[PDB]
Amino acid sequence: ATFEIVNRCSYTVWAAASKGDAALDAGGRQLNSGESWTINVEPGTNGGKIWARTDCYFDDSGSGICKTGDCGGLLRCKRFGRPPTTLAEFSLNQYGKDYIDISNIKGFNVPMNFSPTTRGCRGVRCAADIVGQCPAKLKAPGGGCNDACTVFQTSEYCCTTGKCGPTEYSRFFKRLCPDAFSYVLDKPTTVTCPGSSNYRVTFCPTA
Ligand code: NA
Repeated sequence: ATFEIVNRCSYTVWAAASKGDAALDAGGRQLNSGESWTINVEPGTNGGKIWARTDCYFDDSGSGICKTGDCGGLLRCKRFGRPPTTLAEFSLNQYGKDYIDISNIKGFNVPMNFSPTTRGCRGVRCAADIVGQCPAKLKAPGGGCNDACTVFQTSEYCCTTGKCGPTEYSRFFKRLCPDAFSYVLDKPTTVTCPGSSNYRVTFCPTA
């Protein structure tokens, strides 16, 4: 599948793409405002994620730090990033279908639209000012709005026992972005698309 990753934000982001134990395509790239990066993701990929990183510094070997979304200090991410990160999530060619969603389970840093560029299903978006409205206890100094599991490490927020309900903190993310997952057991906002669809991820879609 092809994913076009577009930075419509007025600031530079460092896109990242991983399936947790490996990079997708090159795994990461700087996107200045307006830039687009096209990657190719192997069919059948399960559990892929794309996210933005902010305020990064890399040396000539691709090593450094980012204030949000850092993936072990690498420009080309092999691993998932440190919260807070708005996440585009996807599993491709799963019994004939692709499954996409946006998640706030690991917090929010940059607004996002995740839409097919081929026929057959709708896109999803989380474009509210979550960072501006973020509850005080969830604000991340580097930027961004952490999820409650990251901040408080309780069984209820992290849904460790497989039972857990919505919380004051999950409801905040859900109020502002009802089409994104707000906690692990949220009612699914996954979209089913035809297998082998192509997609566009746009950071700051309403910019
Ligand atoms: Na998230």
